[PDB]
Amino acid sequence: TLTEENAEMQRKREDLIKLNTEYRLKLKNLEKRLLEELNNSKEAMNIEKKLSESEEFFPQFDNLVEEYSIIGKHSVKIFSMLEKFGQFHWFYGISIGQFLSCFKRVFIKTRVDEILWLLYQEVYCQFSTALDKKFKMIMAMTMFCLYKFDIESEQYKEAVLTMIGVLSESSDGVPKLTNDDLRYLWDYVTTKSYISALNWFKNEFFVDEWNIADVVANSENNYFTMASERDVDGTFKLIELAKASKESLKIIPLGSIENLNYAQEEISKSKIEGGWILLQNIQMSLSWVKTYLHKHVEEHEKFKMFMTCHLTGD
Repeated sequence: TLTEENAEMQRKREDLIKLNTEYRLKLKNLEKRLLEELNNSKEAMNIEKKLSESEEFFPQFDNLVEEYSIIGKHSVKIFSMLEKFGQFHWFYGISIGQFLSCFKRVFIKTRVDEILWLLYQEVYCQFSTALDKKFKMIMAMTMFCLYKFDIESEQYKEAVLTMIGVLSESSDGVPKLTNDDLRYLWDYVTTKSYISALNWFKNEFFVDEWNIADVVANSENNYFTMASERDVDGTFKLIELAKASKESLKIIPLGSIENLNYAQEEISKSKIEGGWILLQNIQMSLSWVKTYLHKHVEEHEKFKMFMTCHLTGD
């Protein structure tokens, strides 16, 4: 935030660095001049004045770091339950440098309210494409709670908690409502269409939901992991997407050693000259993948490569 969000913060940081360098250079020049004068027996004032002028920056820095603290607490909570989903299942891992990159993208894409809303929407659309639908709406309602319970009063919070409780069959009670929305919410929960209530909360807050094409388009990497349950398969959907993307997607199911060698040759060719390779059901030769693909991973453009795994698998 200090580096990029405000040009004043970075310009005073650079000014402090330049003032320190100028003071050191002036001290060295004064020492050399004193040695020369002893052997033979303006700039320092300007540097001192510049240092004294730049010393009037601590209250400004304190104000800037204080004004951006609630967003920091929100980010800590966001990372908290993002990492907590990594413990519920073995398929919801969340990185750290990826979070740094997505914050940089938020900077690239009431100033405080606007920037926190932008962070919420962009981090949600970049980090919620790695969950199944029920856990996606769990993320939706948790993030909606962290937004609303901090930007709204606590009577609205109590109303939301008692609506979640009657949704969870934990309690029954009339909420202390305070418009045209919660009346429709009570109409839905009296109609008992629960997924309609969840979709109504979503449409009440969420305005955009990234699809598969956008999430595979908004990336500069060449390695992608594709996951689906055993009752679903986006392989032919990926063929249709690649046809829309005018890319040659060459599906290779794993299997016998000849199939593994063919897949290795094809991905070598696709790294050499480009192309799209969809390794169907990479759980097939799990150890072969875990050795060969890991060794290959650990630079040609217009090359994307996908995995394929299953939820109830290895």
